[PDB]
Amino acid sequence: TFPKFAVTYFQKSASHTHIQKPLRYPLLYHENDTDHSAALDVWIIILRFMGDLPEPVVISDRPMSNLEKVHFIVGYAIMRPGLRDEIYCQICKQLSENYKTSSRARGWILLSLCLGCFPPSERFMKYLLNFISQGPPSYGPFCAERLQRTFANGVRAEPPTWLELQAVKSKKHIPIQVILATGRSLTISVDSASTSREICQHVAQKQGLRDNLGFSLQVAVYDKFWSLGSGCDHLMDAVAQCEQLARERGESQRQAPWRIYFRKEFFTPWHDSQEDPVSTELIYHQVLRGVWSGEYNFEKEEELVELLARHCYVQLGATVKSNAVQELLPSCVPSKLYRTKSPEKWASLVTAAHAKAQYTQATPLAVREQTVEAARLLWPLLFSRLFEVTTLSGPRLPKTQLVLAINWKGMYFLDQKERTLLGLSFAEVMGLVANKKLLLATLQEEYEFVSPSSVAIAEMVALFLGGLKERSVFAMALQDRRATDDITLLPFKKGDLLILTKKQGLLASENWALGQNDRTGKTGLVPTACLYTIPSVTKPSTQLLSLLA
Amino acid sequence: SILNRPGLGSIVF
Repeated sequence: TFPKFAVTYFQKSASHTHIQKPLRYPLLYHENDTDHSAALDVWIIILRFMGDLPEPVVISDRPMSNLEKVHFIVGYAIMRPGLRDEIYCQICKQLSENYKTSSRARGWILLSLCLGCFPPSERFMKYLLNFISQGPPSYGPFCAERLQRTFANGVRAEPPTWLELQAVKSKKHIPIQVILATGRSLTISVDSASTSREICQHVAQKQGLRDNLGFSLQVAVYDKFWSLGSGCDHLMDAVAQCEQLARERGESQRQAPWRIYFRKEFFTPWHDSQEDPVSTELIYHQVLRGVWSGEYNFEKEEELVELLARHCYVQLGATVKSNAVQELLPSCVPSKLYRTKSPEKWASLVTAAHAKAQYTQATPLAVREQTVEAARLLWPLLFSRLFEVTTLSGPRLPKTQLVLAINWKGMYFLDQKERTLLGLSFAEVMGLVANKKLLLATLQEEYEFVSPSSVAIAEMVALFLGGLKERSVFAMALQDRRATDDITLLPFKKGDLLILTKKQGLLASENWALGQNDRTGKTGLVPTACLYTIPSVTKPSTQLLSLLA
Repeated sequence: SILNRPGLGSIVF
């Protein structure tokens, strides 16, 4: 059927078969220039890589490594979307009736990688599937499955990593060690199209993590790191970033001293520590390590004392023996602080707060949940997802290159020097839309931003708003209802604070809810059509209700 | 700071 596609679409009367010559014109029609020229150069590298062209000796008379060659082909195919079809035919021509035993194998490797990193256009898809269908029984199903995967999970944003080239010769699946905050590391099977959403799902099913919202996948190399989220990014395309960093640093592409952590980035505005035990355990560890390192850094001593005391209850209980306490404190407190004063004053203060608060003498889970809740309150900014955003038009946010950190407390705009310029509660967020621009409207000021992640950052806020909205038991009245002889109805004025009395704002399927009026104190029936639910989980202050009018 | 997480290195955008 690829014969029929060539007969119909091949522009220069090009051979449907193998050629050992350059190409004077591209196989398909390209109205755009550059695409036209790129098609021919790509072709030159495909051939030089399959051995069908001699590689030069120390335009393209220039040499390159076969790795550099692959990167060239796949690279053009990603950056320029049209060539994606042309290139496939280019590797089909050379793989149809290729009688050199090695050239065939190299071509099919090139389909392994290219079918790893991008899709065909809609028009050409089925034909490619048929040509793969009559493949060698070795790579035949391999490439079909790689194409199904890639077609599902999107276009890779990077050319194949060295690790993938290995996987292609192996025709296998890739093992990857993911470090949990416990220090134990779960090894996961991964292919080219693997996504941090998928990987996090696998970690969940592995350690049984039911409350997964906010667990992200971080990647660390060479005293630098970034996040893959639980979102739709491809970790192979992070590993490629790391490789192209290591080659920049001079080490080998296969040197690869990178690592993947499974870490808690988010805290949801509805976060309940007592909901999941597993989450509480991983994020307990993550917290304590963070205190050891100085990531999570205390502003007041009593808080640190209380954390250490809790930790002792978790590891010790109501037994106070300074042989155990003076043993734990050096390991928990960071070096910088533990050196600041004597272990006698340290064990004495930890045991002091221990005796004071623990008078109940509480499951260890309870104390761990307590310290998780403590963390969530103390460090809203360190538990935020960070984005880079550049302001275009707004007042009160003068900066034009900024860092937006979204977290459970709200949106926070950050100075390049880390001072917070503008805070926003989600109750104050009147809309956030992506166009690569972003339109943020608050209750008072409207802004416009250009950030690359804008879609994502408009999505996350949406996820947080809807979340709150479904849990919101608070509402404001829109129109009035004057009281009647009917005492079933609830009186209210415009802008009243209606509390909706164990109606989660989720239940809007019904058109009636009952509640009480915060001003009146009267309690009665309200039409759900007169309610505007406020996305807060605590009673909204007068300050917030004056703005909402 | 926020951008520098001790033990993981520096972020990137």
